[PDB]
Amino acid sequence: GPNANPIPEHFFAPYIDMSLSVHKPLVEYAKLTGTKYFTLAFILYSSVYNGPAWAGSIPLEKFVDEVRELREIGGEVIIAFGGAVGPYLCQQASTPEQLAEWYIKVIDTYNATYLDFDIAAGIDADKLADALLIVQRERPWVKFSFTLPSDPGIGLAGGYGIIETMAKKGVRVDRVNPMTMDYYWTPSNAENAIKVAENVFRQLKQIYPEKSDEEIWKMIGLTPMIGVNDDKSVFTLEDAQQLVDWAIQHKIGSLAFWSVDRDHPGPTGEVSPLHRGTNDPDWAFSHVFVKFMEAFGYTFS
Ligand SMILES: CC(=O)N[C@@H]1[C@@H](O)[C@H](O[C@@H]2O[C@H](CO)[C@@H](O[C@@H]3O[C@H](CO)[C@@H](O[C@@H]4O[C@H](CO)[C@@H](O[C@@H]5O[C@H](CO)[C@@H](O)[C@H](O)[C@H]5NC(C)=O)[C@H](O)[C@H]4NC(C)=O)[C@H](O)[C@H]3NC(C)=O)[C@H](O)[C@H]2NC(C)=O)[C@@H](CO)O[C@H]1O
Ligand SMILES: [Mg+2]
Repeated sequence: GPNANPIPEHFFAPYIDMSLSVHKPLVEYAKLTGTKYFTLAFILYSSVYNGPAWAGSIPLEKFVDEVRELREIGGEVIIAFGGAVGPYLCQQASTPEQLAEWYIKVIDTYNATYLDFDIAAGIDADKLADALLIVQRERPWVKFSFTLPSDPGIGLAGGYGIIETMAKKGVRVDRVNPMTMDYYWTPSNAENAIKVAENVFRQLKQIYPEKSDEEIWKMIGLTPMIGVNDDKSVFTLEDAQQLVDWAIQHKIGSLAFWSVDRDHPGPTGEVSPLHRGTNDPDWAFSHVFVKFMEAFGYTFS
């Protein structure tokens, strides 16, 4: 389209924490990582602006030019709300109407075609669904992704109720993206990410029993935390390769990871937003995950 670009059927759009001082232009990340699709994190409620802002404090419009430049090389973005630290727009908004207004302001500022609701805290799912009914009516070209905590013994946790609510209310659910990380009782590896995927498959089949197996896998994305996780387990480069091969075999919809600015070597086992606490060279995980898109037609020089 004039500005917005197509996202591939099978895509890799890793998270960038837009608020970090190390932040590079998106086009530069595209060159370094090999992917021209990113999930931009995170929009939160700012008291100062009484509305949406990066990290809940940085002007919403700050990155408009960067997105325009990425679109010049055929790239595209998913805008993410929420994450580990609040306050979320959906928590602060008093009505679904106010919430929808905020979401629509973000869509219109970025000409967004895909939003990601990264819900890792207690919320009022009914209010969210009511807001999203307004958003999809007013902006019917915008896809919705739900990124949620997960565990290999259960699949989605309370996040499952969010998807159940969406389905019942008639809110589009284009992507369900479990965060295959930080289990604390068992390590963040490929085997456990695959167990999460299988559990989420069963969960989505229970909500949408009319969907074919292929339709369910297409709805699923997986998002690990690269290298050292907060719980000290390590999602290794070997894990990355195993997960990518599994994801290709199952023709799932998407992969992402936390995070682009962490794809650098760092002191062993240290948790940082600026490196991954392993010795793999710069951009090593990015290059492995890009193979997921390459299997299905993607090329970028
Ligand atoms: C099933 C279940 O219930 N499982 C839970 C499990 O959820 C719990 O662990 C938590 O898991 C969630 C995912 O479910 C983790 O959140 C993920 O993972 C990312 C890595 O931890 C997380 O990255 C952090 O994001 C912060 C913002 O939200 C970043 O804050 C930044 O801090 C900087 C200063 O240090 C500052 O300069 C920046 O401005 C600031 N950025 C913003 C936007 O405010 C932070 O840097 C970053 N951390 C790192 C190391 O990079 C993401 O938010 C989120 N990922 C995605 C894709 O959304 C969460 O972190 C886990 N918490 C813990 C404590 O492990 C688990 C533990 O409670 O219990 C299980 O049972
Ligand atoms: Mg929100």
